Parts: sequence; structure tokens; C-alpha cells
Amino acid sequence: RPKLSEEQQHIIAILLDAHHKTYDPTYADFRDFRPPVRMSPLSMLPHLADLVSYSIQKVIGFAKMIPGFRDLTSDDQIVLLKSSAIEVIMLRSNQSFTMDDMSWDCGSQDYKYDVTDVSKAGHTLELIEPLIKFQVGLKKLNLHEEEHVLLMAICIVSPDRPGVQDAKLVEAIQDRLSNTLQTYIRCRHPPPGSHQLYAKMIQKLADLRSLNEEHSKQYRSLSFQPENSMKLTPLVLEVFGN
Amino acid sequence: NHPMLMNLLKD
Ligand SMILES: Cc1cc(C(C)(C)c2ccc(OC[C@H](O)C(C)(C)C)c(C)c2)ccc1OC[C@@H](O)CO
Repeated sequence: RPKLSEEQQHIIAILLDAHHKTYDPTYADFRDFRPPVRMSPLSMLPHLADLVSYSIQKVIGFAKMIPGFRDLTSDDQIVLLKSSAIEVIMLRSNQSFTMDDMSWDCGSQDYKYDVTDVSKAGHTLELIEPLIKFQVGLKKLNLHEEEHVLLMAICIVSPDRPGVQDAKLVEAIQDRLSNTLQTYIRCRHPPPGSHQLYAKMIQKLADLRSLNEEHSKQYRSLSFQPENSMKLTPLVLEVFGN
Repeated sequence: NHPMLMNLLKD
């Protein structure tokens, strides 16, 4: 019988609040980034580097609040964040993504991003096409905020990331979150929306591994010309590579 | 060698 324990409602309450403390749906800090230019070879690189850098900071803030994450070694915390960052950024961006025009709508036209914006940061359709496909299939799940925050947390605490030490520890933390998610859908997600919802959510994590790979490829090519590398941030260089 | 990520992670 599907029962959401005390522990499980606690986990969801913590992850919701963690998300609330690290995602500002008013997008007010965007005015601090180097300004967007849509005139234009890699004209969007400065602005989008800043947006991603900022996003990395919020992801790290969210990760620290994941129940059990604290119990990991600093080294494993680091490995989980470096490998998952771009994935959790893609996940968290779903909240501003819109199927009307397939863009990310962050409050205003200046901060409304589409495929050509992402191109003008130095990316090709090899990445962007499967990116848009992902966003669409994710948006169509119409996840409860509860499922969304659990999905981000499950993504971060992944035992198979290359470089993990205490995989067994990472696996047990993630299981506690998996089980909370499975149980949540059962108890609080009505059919038909609930049908295979967990398997479809995990499929989105598989999709993200592939997006992560392609992003890495194009980032290594982007960041090889030191003139592009110059336009990035110190946090982006540290987290994505140098 | 991750001073900034380390710093943002600290208690
Ligand atoms: C709204 C938003 C969109 C994006 C997208 C459009 C997915 C994005 C933005 C930039 C991207 O490329 C970055 C590029 O690889 C560098 C070199 C600049 C790091 C990629 C691959 C995706 C990323 C982050 C975003 O912010 C979401 C939250 O973190 C803040 O609301």
C-alpha cells in the first residue's frame, strides 16, 4: 500500500523550500549580467556565460540543501556538482521555457532566449535540436513542483558519475529520493498524468546524459580559442573545464 | 583544485 511517510513529506518540504530559496521567478538579477546583444559572431556569449555562471551558483545552493548531501565528502560533493551542473541548469530552465514559441521567457524580450540566442553563444543544432526536444517532452509531463524538485535532486545525487568515491553512499541518498518520488506520484499524482510518470522522468535523466555529452564536446571546442575562454567567468571555467 | 566551487559548498 502506497504510504508517504513523515520522512518523505519532510524531504519534499525541504526540497520545495530549497528550490524557493534558489529560483527567483522574477528574474531580477539578470540586470547584473553583461548585457545581451542580438545584432553577431558569439554576440550572446558574454550574457549567456553570466547567466550560466549565476545558474551554477543557484544549483550549488540547491544541492547543499538536499537531505543527505551534507553527509558526503567534499570531494564527492564536487564531483557530483561538476558533472550534473549543465543538466540541472537545463532542468531548472524548463520552468521558464514556453511551447508557444519554443523559447525561454525570463520576464522581458531582453531576457527571452530562443534557438538563435543559444547559437550566438557558440552552439550548433547538434545540441540545440535535442535540447528543444527535451524541454518539450519535459514540459508535457506537466510535473508538480514536488516532482520537479525531486528530479533535480535525483539528478545531482547520481552514483555513476565518473570520479565518485563512495558510490554506495551516493546510491543510498539517491534511493531515499527515488522512493519518495515513486511514492509521491502514487499518492498525489492522479491518472492519466501519472501513467508511467516515473519511468518517463528517469528517461529525462537519460536524455540529460546525452545532452551533457554534446554540451561538453561543443564547450571544449568553444573554449579552445582563448578569445572565447576570455569571455567566460571564473566559476564557469572552474566548473566546466579549462 | 576547485577553490570557488569548494567555497560555495562550505558550511
Ligand atoms: C533561462 C535559461 C536558459 C538556459 C539555456 C537556454 C538552456 C542555455 C543557455 C546557455 C547555454 O550555453 C552556455 C554556453 O555553453 C556557455 C559557453 C556560455 C557556458 C545553453 C547550452 C543553454 C540556461 C539557463 C537559464 O537560466 C535558468 C535558471 O538558472 C535561471 O532562471
